[PDB]
Amino acid sequence: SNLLLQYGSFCTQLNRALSGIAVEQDRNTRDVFAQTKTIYKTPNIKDF
Amino acid sequence: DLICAQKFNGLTVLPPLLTDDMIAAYTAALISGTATAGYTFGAGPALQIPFPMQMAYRFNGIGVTQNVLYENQKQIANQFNKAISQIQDSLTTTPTALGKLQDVINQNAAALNTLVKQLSSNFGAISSVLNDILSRLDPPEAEVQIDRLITGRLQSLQTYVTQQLIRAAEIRASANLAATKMSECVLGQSKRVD
Amino acid sequence: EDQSVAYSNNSIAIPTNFSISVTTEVLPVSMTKTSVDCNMYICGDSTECSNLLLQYGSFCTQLNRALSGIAVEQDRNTRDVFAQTKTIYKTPNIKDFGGFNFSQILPDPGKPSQRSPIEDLLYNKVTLRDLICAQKFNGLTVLPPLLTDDMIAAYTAALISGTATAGYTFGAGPALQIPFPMQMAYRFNGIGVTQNVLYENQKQIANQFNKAISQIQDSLTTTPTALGKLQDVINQNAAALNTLVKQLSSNFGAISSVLNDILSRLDPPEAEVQIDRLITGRLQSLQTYVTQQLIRAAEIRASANLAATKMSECVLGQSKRVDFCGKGYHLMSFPQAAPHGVVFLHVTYVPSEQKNFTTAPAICHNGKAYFPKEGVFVMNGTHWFITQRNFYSPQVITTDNTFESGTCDVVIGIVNNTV
Amino acid sequence: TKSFSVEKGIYQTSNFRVSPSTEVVRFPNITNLCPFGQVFNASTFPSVYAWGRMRISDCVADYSVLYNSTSSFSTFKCYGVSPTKLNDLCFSSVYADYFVVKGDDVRQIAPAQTGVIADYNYKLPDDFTGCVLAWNTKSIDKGQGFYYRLFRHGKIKPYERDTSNVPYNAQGGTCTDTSQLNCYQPLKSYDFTDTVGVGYQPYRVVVLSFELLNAPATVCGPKQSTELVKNKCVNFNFNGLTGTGVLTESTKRFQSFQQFGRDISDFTDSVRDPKTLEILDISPCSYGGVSVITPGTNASNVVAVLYQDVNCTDVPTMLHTEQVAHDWRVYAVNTDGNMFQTQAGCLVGATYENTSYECDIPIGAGVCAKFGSTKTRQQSILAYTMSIG
Ligand SMILES: *[C@@H]1O[C@H](CO)[C@@H](O[C@@H]2O[C@H](CO)[C@@H](O[C@@H]3O[C@H](CO)[C@@H](O)[C@H](O[C@H]4O[C@H](CO)[C@@H](O)[C@H](O)[C@@H]4O)[C@@H]3O)[C@H](O)[C@H]2NC(C)=O)[C@H](O)[C@H]1NC(C)=O
Ligand SMILES: *[C@@H]1O[C@H](CO)[C@@H](O[C@@H]2O[C@H](CO)[C@@H](O)[C@H](O)[C@H]2NC(C)=O)[C@H](O)[C@H]1NC(C)=O
Ligand SMILES: *[C@@H]1O[C@H](CO)[C@@H](O[C@@H]2O[C@H](CO)[C@@H](O)[C@H](O)[C@H]2NC(C)=O)[C@H](O)[C@H]1NC(C)=O
Ligand SMILES: *[C@@H]1O[C@H](CO)[C@@H](O[C@@H]2O[C@H](CO)[C@@H](O)[C@H](O)[C@H]2NC(C)=O)[C@H](O)[C@H]1NC(C)=O
Ligand SMILES: *[C@@H]1O[C@H](CO)[C@@H](O[C@@H]2O[C@H](CO)[C@@H](O)[C@H](O)[C@H]2NC(C)=O)[C@H](O)[C@H]1NC(C)=O
Ligand SMILES: *[C@@H]1O[C@H](CO)[C@@H](O[C@@H]2O[C@H](CO)[C@@H](O)[C@H](O)[C@H]2NC(C)=O)[C@H](O)[C@H]1NC(C)=O
Ligand SMILES: *[C@@H]1O[C@H](CO)[C@@H](O)[C@H](O)[C@H]1NC(C)=O
Ligand SMILES: *[C@@H]1O[C@H](CO)[C@@H](O)[C@H](O)[C@H]1NC(C)=O
Ligand SMILES: *[C@@H]1O[C@H](CO)[C@@H](O)[C@H](O)[C@H]1NC(C)=O
Ligand SMILES: *[C@@H]1O[C@H](CO)[C@@H](O)[C@H](O)[C@H]1NC(C)=O
Ligand SMILES: *[C@@H]1O[C@H](CO)[C@@H](O)[C@H](O)[C@H]1NC(C)=O
Ligand SMILES: *[C@@H]1O[C@H](CO)[C@@H](O)[C@H](O)[C@H]1NC(C)=O
Repeated sequence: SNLLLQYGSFCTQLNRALSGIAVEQDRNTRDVFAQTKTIYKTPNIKDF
Repeated sequence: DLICAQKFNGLTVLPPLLTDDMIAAYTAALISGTATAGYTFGAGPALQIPFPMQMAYRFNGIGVTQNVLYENQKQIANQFNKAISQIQDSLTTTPTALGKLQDVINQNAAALNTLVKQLSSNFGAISSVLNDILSRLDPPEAEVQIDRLITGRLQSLQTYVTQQLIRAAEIRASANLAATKMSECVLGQSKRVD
Repeated sequence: EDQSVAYSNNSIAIPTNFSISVTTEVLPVSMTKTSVDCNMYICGDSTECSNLLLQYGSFCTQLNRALSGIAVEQDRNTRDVFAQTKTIYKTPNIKDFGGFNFSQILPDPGKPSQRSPIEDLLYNKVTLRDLICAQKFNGLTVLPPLLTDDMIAAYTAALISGTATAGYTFGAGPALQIPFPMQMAYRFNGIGVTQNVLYENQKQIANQFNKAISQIQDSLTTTPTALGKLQDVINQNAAALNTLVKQLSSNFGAISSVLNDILSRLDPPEAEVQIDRLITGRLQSLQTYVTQQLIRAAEIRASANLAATKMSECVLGQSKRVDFCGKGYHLMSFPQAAPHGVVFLHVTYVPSEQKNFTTAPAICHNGKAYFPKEGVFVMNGTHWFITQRNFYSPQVITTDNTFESGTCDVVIGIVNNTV
Repeated sequence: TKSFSVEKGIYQTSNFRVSPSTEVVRFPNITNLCPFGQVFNASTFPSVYAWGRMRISDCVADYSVLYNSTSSFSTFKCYGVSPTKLNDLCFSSVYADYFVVKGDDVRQIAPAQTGVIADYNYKLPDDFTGCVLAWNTKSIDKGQGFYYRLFRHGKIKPYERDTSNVPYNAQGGTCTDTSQLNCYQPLKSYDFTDTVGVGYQPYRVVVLSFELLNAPATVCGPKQSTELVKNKCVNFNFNGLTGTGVLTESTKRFQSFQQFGRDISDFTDSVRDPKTLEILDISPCSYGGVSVITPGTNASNVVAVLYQDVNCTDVPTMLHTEQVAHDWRVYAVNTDGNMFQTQAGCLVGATYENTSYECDIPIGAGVCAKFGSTKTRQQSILAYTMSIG
């Protein structure tokens, strides 16, 4: 670890990239599915 | 095993924010809204209307008069029900339908395990274990023997992150296409061909 | 929140009033153009390092070629997004067109800035020993874009003037002149609303449009985080370059991070062994930077293609795609320039204040079932009327607007009525 | 571009234009010679278990003086520095250790060693900067009065000294009287007989420990001053530090005793330049950016030069005209109706035009260039403002 501290900020860059990917996945799911702010009740009958 | 090695080497899988029940609720809300009111809630306040009226309008969207539904309502209902049942049976029988998602699982996991395996390489050093180098050599040669391992492992991690970024771009494009298709085909009727 | 509604087999909800809403969309277009001098960054001013670096092949030619390609692609993106017209139409001095007031989106002659007030607001609310003096001493330079801000403002003003005076007809040939209320009536007719609604409520619609534009200006003034999508694009660039400079402080396992210290104390047998670590580390850092830039440029290329399509389909025409040119039935859109991006103002139609009636899918007359050609049949308690879906405007029954097909035996839901 | 044919356009080039000529070697002004006597030509050296140390300061040290009349050196080994560069450096601090061993033990004075002369008598750190010198002194060293510790429980630490003489037990601590078989005396004498085999003969060992930091130097070597040459790409060799650049008056502040200043990227841009103690400023020999606009080699051979982020007033200062060839002075500092100032930068070698056209070779900031003739019937480069329609 003491020798690795001399290699700059590679681990920080890798962590930022992975965190960006992680947040983007949740953004993808929210954009695809979360389009309405109201949740209609399932009607009792399922024969229209 | 194959997961205790991942956790013992610093690799962690984080859970998604939206649970499966929440996604099921979103889907059920969409289906109920499109079953009792049409596509009205996609442009503003939801306006209720029976399903036959909506689907007669959907005939009117493709240049066919709505009388066709009027004289063939029962046949249309039966055809729709049998199509749904046949789709379910085809899902039961055919095993290669979902492969596109399956790869997304498998080809992900294969990456992580590969990374773990890369810890067994020595990259031209005496051994692949740091303790063996540290317990037998002196710093003048220990530094030369350890820098090779450090460089190799750093390169491996960088390569993994680069392919992860490329895959993320591809899946972002696919998700954008899915969002557009959900906006257009589900919340409305599209005139685009295929 | 839950809004549980069960079902209704014999009721129809029709809205009886509407609102004109303006929505804001933000899209990045380009990114900063950067150039790198390899010799100065990796070696600096040492001849020995240059001679050693000559032995590493043509890596730097590849790096410079990639960077130059990205730099050319940025200007290509801007030209494809903005330059969609062959001629420039002069801004009309009279900025009131039948009430609708474009005071806020066309440049005011009395202001020397030669820009729109909203454009000025947007340019004001995007913000970026020394830091640029360390980038230049190490071979990192920023190149100016080919198109200036004045030309982009001119393109925007020409597009707005053309769509105000000649409609959308100037995207398919020579511009044909038409007054603005006629254009608005055409656009209303596009979304299934009869053009009488605009004329009968012209003053109300004009005042609603002006108030909406003013409120958009106010909301831009108030909320600071609306434009963040552009701001990050700047930040993610700068934070990259600075990082690169800090990487020159690392030693990568050598005895020091200064080449002159290595070359002032060591004989070549160990001097080369120390030098190669530094050279390899700096090459790795530069390569990582270039790869990240390539990926980011691909993403911004996708964004630019989307912006060009939106300008071609919402500013030069009326689109029927759902949730593409705004939330609601589309009326029009206006472009505005911003640092490294465009802002679209979408003018759309939103129904409101609905009401609920009894329905019937057909009417029997002499045993023959009449079906609606375009409307829907509703009952106001005493009489059966036909009404359009998007607005409440009933019409008395006549043979003109209904069609006959078949007898009233297999018809379900038909009601007994006369013509 | 490693080729002989170039297509039309604008390209960005390396320097290949200016090179340093002069050397400036400013060094401190001290004249006292370092006391190499009483260290090499001394009369008594201590034992290895009780070794001495001394500090050398405020002196000039050239090793060539050791060549005349001094005995040769059997061992001369340096670790953190090379012997060929000890005449061009200045050291913040220097320490000298000196002792006497037997020949076979000379190999033990080095990092990462084991034995009686490395674990119980004298140990060097792993990261040792400095040199080791060892030479034979059989003729002068005689008798039985040189000692080294043979028995000890633990091992010593780097640069630590033990001088105790207490009886040593073999199963534990403490032994008062000596006689009991399990008690030994912990010291032993190097028998140095006149007729003894090589490897059992005395050697003198001197260890020089260096320390180079951002502090005033004290033990500099032999150089000569050359006086300052400002506003000219030069070679500078201030104390220890080396490099190239332009030197200029500066007005920064240093925290009293301080030699140089750096930045986030570790680039030296200030020097205390002793004998005047006035802080200067260092700039790269060339910085910024230069681009070349050409219409194609098969079409013509006239080119235009664009200097980016430079205003057409200090071009002779940005581009060192007094150090370039005659073929470059037709550019830079002169104006035969060719200097022009754009927003992108200064353009040299083209004449402005008022009429607007489309863009052939994009220069920038709405400025484009093309190749054409003029009223005088000569081919030339024409620059103009791009037309948007
Ligand atoms: C600085 O000085 C301190 C003393 O002030 C010194 O600490 C000493 O370290 C040694 C070990 O190197 C200790 O000696 C041991 O003491 C224990 C307890 O009495 C004994 O059991 C040990 O005997 C065992 O090991 C021996 C071999 O080492 C065997 O021969 C024997 O049979 C036993 O197996 C051994 O005597 C000593 O006790 C302490 N200090 C004191 C006086 O208590 C320290 O090491 C010094 N640091 C430096 C610079 O080295
Ligand atoms: C279609 O809907 C009808 C109800 O209107 C279903 O009728 C029953 O459905 C249940 C399952 O929900 C079955 O267990 C019964 O056997 C069905 N018959 C009865 C008692 O009516 C019918 O199954 C549905 N069919 C389809 C296409 O799913
Ligand atoms: C729809 O709503 C608008 C208001 O948003 C109505 O416009 C108002 O009309 C009344 C007269 O009927 C005026 O006194 C108000 O001043 C108008 N609006 C405002 C607040 O300025 C419009 O009449 C409504 N139309 C229908 C058919 O309901
Ligand atoms: C070279 O070595 C000789 C040895 O005799 C030196 O001779 C004397 O050295 C002392 C001390 O430097 C001087 O004071 C005498 O004047 C010298 N006498 C002679 C013979 O010249 C001689 O100085 C040395 N020269 C050097 C050090 O270069
Ligand atoms: C050290 O070396 C001596 C000689 O080889 C070993 O012999 C010992 O000598 C001392 C001093 O005369 C006596 O007090 C011991 O009783 C002797 N021991 C034996 C059994 O010879 C001595 O053993 C060695 N000690 C060690 C190995 O620690
Ligand atoms: C030795 O260096 C010192 C400064 O550290 C010099 O000090 C001054 O140098 C200037 C040079 O022009 C003289 O004019 C001053 O009179 C000096 N002042 C003092 C107090 O010395 C000093 O002159 C230098 N000496 C040598 C050998 O040149
Ligand atoms: C509506 O529901 C009632 C009660 O089930 C039923 O009698 C009637 O026929 C239905 N009519 C329609 C419009 O389907
Ligand atoms: C446009 O708006 C400005 C600012 O309110 C106003 O001064 C100007 O009179 C308006 N133009 C007209 C005549 O509508
Ligand atoms: C309309 O909704 C109101 C409120 O629920 C209700 O009282 C009324 O009877 C409804 N009328 C029709 C025709 O649905
Ligand atoms: C429709 O209902 C309104 C009351 O809501 C009534 O005043 C009107 O006369 C009715 N339509 C007819 C029959 O004109
Ligand atoms: C020390 O110097 C004296 C005088 O030059 C000389 O006679 C003697 O041999 C020297 N001793 C050494 C070199 O140790
Ligand atoms: C260069 O000239 C322009 C116009 O006079 C001026 O605005 C700018 O500050 C100048 N920059 C320099 C290098 O002094």
